[PDB]
Amino acid sequence: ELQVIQPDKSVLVAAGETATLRCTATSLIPVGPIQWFRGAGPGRELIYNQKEGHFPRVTTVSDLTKRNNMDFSIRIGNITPADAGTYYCVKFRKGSPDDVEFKSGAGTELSVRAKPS
Amino acid sequence: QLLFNKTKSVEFTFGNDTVVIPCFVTNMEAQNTTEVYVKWKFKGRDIYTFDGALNKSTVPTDFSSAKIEVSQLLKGDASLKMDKSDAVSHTGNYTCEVTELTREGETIIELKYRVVSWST
Ligand SMILES: *[C@@H]1O[C@H](CO)[C@@H](O)[C@H](O)[C@H]1NC(C)=O
Ligand SMILES: *[C@@H]1O[C@H](CO)[C@@H](O)[C@H](O)[C@H]1NC(C)=O
Ligand SMILES: *[C@@H]1O[C@H](CO)[C@@H](O)[C@H](O)[C@H]1NC(C)=O
Ligand SMILES: *[C@@H]1O[C@H](CO)[C@@H](O)[C@H](O)[C@H]1NC(C)=O
Repeated sequence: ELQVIQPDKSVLVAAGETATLRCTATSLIPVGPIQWFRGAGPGRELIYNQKEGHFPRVTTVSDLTKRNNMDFSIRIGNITPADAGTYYCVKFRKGSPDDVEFKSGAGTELSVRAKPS
Repeated sequence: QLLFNKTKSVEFTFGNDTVVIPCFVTNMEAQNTTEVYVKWKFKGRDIYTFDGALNKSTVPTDFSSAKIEVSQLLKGDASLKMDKSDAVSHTGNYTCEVTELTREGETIIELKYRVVSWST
C-alpha cells in the first residue's frame, strides 16, 4: 500500500535562506498527481504541482519529468516568517469533476528564525 | 511533469465538418493505457475525460461528438476530435490535461472561428 513520507516533522530556516520540504512516494500507482499544500482542510493553500502554474519561488530537489521519479521534495527560496506553517505532500487519484485525495504525508512544520545583521 | 508541443490556437470555418484540437505530450513514456488519464476542459468544465484504469470515455450530452483516438495515447497524442455542431457552439479556450502514473501536465489551445467568403 502507498505511503507518502515526509521524513522531517520540522524544518527551521533562517530568513532569506532556502527551506527543503522532503517527500517520497513508495509507489507511483494509483494514477494521479502529487501536490504540496500549506495547511489542511478547506482553506489549504496550493504550494506546488507539476503543471505550469505560478510557483516562482519553488524548485524541485529531483527531476519530476522522469517517469520513475519517486522524490517529490521541493525547495522554497528566500524564506520569510510569512512562509511559516505546516506543509503537506498530498497524493490524489484522478476524477471528474474533481481529483480525490488518496494519501497525505504527515506534515512538515516550517519555522523561521532571524538571520544575523 | 508531462511536457507539451504547444499550439496557441487552431482556426475552423463554415467549411469544417469536423474539427481537431491538437494535444501532444513530448515526454510520454507510458507502457499501457491503464496508466493514463486525460481531461479536456472547455471554459473550466470537463467536456471529455478518459480514465485509462477503467478504459472509460465520458462526455456531457452537449458535447456528444467529443472523442480522442485512444490508440494514439502511447504516442503522446491526446488530440480532441468533434463535429462542427459541437465546435461552433463551443469556441474559445480549451485545456488538455494528461496524467501518466504520477506525472501530470496541461496545455491551452484556443479554438477560433474564422468568417470567410463562400459561393452559395
Ligand atoms: C509537435 O511535436 C512533434 C515533435 O515531437 C512535431 O514533429 C510535430 O510536427 C508537432 N505536431 C504538430 C501537429 O505540429
Ligand atoms: C478545418 O479544415 C481545414 C482544411 O479545410 C484544416 O486545415 C483545419 O485543420 C480544420 N480546422 C480544425 C480546427 O480542425
Ligand atoms: C494493459 O494492462 C491490462 C492489465 O492491467 C491488460 O488487460 C491489457 O491487455 C494491457 N494492454 C497492453 C496493450 O499491454
Ligand atoms: C484564451 O486564453 C489566452 C491566454 O492563454 C488569452 O490570451 C485569450 O484572449 C483567450 N481567449 C478567449 C476568447 O478567452
